Amino acid sequence: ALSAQQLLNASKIDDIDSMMGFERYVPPQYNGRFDAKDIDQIPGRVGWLTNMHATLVSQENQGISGVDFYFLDEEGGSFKSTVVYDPYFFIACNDESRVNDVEELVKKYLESCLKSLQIIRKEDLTMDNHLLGLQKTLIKLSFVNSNQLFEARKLLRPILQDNANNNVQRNIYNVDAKHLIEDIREYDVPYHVRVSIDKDIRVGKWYKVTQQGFIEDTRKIAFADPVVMAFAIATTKPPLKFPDSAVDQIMMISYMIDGEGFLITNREIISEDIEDFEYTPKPEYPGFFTIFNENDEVALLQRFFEHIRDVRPTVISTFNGDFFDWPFIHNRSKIHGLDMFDEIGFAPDAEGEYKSSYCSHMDCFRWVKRDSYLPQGSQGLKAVTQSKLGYNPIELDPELMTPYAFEKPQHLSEYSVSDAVATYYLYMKYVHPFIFSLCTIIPLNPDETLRKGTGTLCEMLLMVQAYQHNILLPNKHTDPIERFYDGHLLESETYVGGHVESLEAGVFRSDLKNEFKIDPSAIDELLQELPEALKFSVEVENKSSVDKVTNFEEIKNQITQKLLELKENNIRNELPLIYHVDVASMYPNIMTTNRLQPDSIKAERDCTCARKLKWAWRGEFFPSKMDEYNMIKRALQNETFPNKNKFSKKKVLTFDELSYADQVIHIKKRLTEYSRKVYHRVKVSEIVEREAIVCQRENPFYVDTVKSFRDRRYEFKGLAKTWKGNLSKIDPSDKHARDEAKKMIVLYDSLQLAHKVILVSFYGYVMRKGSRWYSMEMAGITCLTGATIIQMARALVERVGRPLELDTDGIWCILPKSFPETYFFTLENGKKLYLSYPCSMLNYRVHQKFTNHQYQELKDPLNYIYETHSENTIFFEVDGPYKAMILPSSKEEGKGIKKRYAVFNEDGSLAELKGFELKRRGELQLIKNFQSDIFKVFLEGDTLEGCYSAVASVCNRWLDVLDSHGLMLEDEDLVSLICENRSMSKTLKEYEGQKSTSITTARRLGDFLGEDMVKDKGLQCKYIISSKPFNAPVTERAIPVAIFSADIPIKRSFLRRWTLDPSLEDLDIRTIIDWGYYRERLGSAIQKIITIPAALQGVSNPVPRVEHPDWLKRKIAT
DNA sequence: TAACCGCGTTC
DNA sequence: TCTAGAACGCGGTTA
Ligand SMILES: O=c1ccn([C@@H]2O[C@H](COP(=O)(O)OP(=O)(O)OP(=O)(O)O)[C@@H](O)[C@H]2O)c(=O)[nH]1
Ligand SMILES: [Ca+2]
Ligand SMILES: [Ca+2]
Repeated sequence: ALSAQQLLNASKIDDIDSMMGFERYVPPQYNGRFDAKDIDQIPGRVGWLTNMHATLVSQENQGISGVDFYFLDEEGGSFKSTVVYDPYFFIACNDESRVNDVEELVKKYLESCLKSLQIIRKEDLTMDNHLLGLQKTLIKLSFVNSNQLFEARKLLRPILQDNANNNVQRNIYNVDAKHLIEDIREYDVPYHVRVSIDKDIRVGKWYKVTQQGFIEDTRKIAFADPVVMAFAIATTKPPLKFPDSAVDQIMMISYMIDGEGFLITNREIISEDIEDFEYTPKPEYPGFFTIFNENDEVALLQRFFEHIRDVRPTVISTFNGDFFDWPFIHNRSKIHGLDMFDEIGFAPDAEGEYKSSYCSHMDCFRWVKRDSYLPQGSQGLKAVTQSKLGYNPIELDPELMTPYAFEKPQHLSEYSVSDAVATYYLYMKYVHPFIFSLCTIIPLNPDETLRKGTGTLCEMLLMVQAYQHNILLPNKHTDPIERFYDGHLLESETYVGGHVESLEAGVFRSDLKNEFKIDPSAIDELLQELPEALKFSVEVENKSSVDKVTNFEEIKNQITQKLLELKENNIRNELPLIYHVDVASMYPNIMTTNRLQPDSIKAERDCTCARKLKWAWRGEFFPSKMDEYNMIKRALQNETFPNKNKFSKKKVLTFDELSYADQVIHIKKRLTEYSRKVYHRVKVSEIVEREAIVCQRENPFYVDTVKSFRDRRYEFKGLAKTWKGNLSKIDPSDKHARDEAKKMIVLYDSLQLAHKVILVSFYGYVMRKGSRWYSMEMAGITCLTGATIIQMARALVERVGRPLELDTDGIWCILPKSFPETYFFTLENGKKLYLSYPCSMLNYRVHQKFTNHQYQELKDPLNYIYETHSENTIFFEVDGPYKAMILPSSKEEGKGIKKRYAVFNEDGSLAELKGFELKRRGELQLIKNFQSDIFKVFLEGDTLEGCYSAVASVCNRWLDVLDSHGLMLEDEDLVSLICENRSMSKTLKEYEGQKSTSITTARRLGDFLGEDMVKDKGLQCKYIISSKPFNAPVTERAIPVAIFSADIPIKRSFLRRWTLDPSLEDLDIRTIIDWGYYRERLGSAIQKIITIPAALQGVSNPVPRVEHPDWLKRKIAT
């Protein structure tokens, strides 16, 4: 009977919408049609589609499912329109010769909730002979609304459950319509996604609502201009503690409406009225802020709600507003007897996010986490503003925010508006164009397009294609509760992913010679391949004819000469070329090249239409054999287990009464212990080579969806490379032009990077839980192929140069300056073709060794005729040459360090900085600052020994800081440097049984500040390591730095018990710090970045105060 | 020592 | 309910 609540919400939403200018519009009647050819003559209204929501409508007894669509018109007004559409799923049969039987069974069995029945045909990619036109026969079950559809699923669950079970026991001497139901299908499609897909409607497009439906107005090009408001709030706060919406009250609310700034103040907390002021952190971001000082907090909550009602925003944007700002304003509204939904139409949703019917809530944080590609350390509003808006916003320590309401109130106003300027323009520059454009192709509304996982976005895109090609959707994948290998229970199953190598360490610089030993057979091969490789660079890499180039031979001769010189002088000590090569969209292009897609992976049971590809399976299993497993369970059955507290009338249940999941949880725990006793090992690992069949004839709907999105991405990655090149030839004097070029660059890279995460997710999606297109084989094939390609490239670079570091699809290397480099073909059109020889020599080899010659495509669909061709879309790309590269080395002999290095441009600026602490969220501030100081110094010096000598100067300076027990440092700089901040992904309660510095810090912080400091997840534990108790585990000597900001009685009490020293009177933070700990951690960074690499390049220890690992001293001593 | 865990990276 | 993947570094505990 839940329809009541739903039908109620519909009326509430209807009146809220009408208050905000969204009245239900019904188009005039029209007999005939010009069928979208002359829309101007069909009566109705034109609007820009800005939102959509599933609703329930009435006849105008049960509700009628429909979708509301919210439009902005061309006359400055708004309106909504409603489409009704019967929900439906399918029933499949195990014998299509009796489909009519099931029809009469379900017609009567589901008669309580069924509206209509119908037999339809779709294409099943899991059905034999489906490539010849055979189709699966199905019964389409339609309903008046989604509640009825659900009742049908409930009534149908037994039939499917019993049929999977065996038959009952009647006349054992004897030797049906229910068992004809094999499965239900397409039952879990969100209703509004279903309407968007079946009706081809998309938010962000222009339509004309007519009686015969929405007609797309392909003439309108640009988006409408929705009213857009972004807001932030500031609240009071107990010292060292978190805001409490039950106690703490809202001090101010700053916001921005279409570029106008406003600030509301609670004068009961703000010491004085605020005057209108301007914060324009850069000319591109204006900000004139009008003030609304109000008497009490309630007055502030009521002006905000009224201002919102007046301006009518169809977009409201925040930064983490879903889990801080909105629930604060909501609780403060409740306390003061105010109802947020009746005032502004906003309320929490089933996930606790704050949503509205007429207005999308665009929480910019969600874009940052999903689409920005920023490291976690740079995902705060400050770091984002620096990266994406190009300026430093106002920063105020939060402990100073409550008092500065009284002492320095205008300052606290400026910070408040600073967060509002940054949020508004972050939205309009980055989030608004991306999300509203993405809605034009993905069938979600703006709120869901912003928030859903990128694997789900992929699934949305894939479902559109499958529907439009009349392909029946597979049900969501479900992996089994137990898997077995060679009789062992498996703990983990996966494939071998990317191939990573650390090959050299140390400093490499464009002005410092290096020794190269060049393989003469390599130059022989390159010389043999050269005429065709250059023909490949022209014809394939540049889509042009060799007949229209006019300097082919001159380039062939010039390249050949340098090659022949390298073959005669194999040994050389020259200046290096620090180059990088990476395959563009490697896994997508491997997939599209090999025509990889989950429906294409066949067993011997079905199906040269077949291309065999190899992958590497890796399993992790217990060493226990099934004999031991069966024993462990039986024991568990004889034991007794507690019960869920429904009633607690029965307070014990047997093992076999536990859910199958909870059963194996106990089996798993018990089995780990048995293996540790009888085997002394818990998990065993094994890799197996596997070969899968990839049909090259399968319906390529998945492969083609990937191609489309890759090409969609390539647009922006190419505009990015264009505008980057423009900025190369803008006169340094022309500031405005250079500023505009850079702005274009940062936008297009952001757009290409946001498309990147969806693109790569088309690969991850085949391994995602709940995937409608799951295939481990396809993922494992993708990876092994990529490992084979990059290792082929490494083999060649090895023989003509020195590869430095290698990761999945990319190689950093140095090559002799004398190696053939960059050339420019010339055409009769006067145009030039770029050529980088090191890129093309690889690409000609990739296309020689990894092209799919068995690619097949339907040429004549009516007669089912296929035409085979060759396909290869895999290409390395080149960037460089660079001024410097710095690769660290491990403290452990023979090992490398992967995924960490610094790279510098010729202009001296940082090109890349991968992996290091400096960039990761948290870590120990000292190591962060030391790293930031050291990397630029590697460019100084005139020789390899002087470069290291210069860096060494910075080290010994940093060492003096800690050898002096922090005496050379003021207190402010001391707390910052020696602190370490770590994050707790869950709450402390869920870490029970584990020891960590974050765990210890959380516990101590809870005892001192109360339990309410642990209640939530994501807690930031800021600690220092104390000297005492001496020789104790570091996890036991971890003090939260908040104690040092507490009252002396508190400080001594906790510091005494934390150090196990009840005589402690001396609370100076300097005396508590375990300086030998930090001295060793700083020293450990120094070895890996400076001293041990220097040794590997034959340079005596530049920092003698950091002693070499014993193994190195021995090797040094030969 | 080697296995193993939580976090946050590079792909 | 909703949910892209594997390989790796590093401080830290534990067999
Ligand atoms: O977030 C990510 C990044 C990378 N990857 C995986 O790493 C592979 C190589 O990582 P890359 O960063 O090189 O990505 P890419 O080749 O797809 O894109 P561009 O170089 O053109 O910028 C990708 O093909 C993908 O499979 C992910 O799965 N997820
Ligand atoms: Ca790249
Ligand atoms: Ca790549």
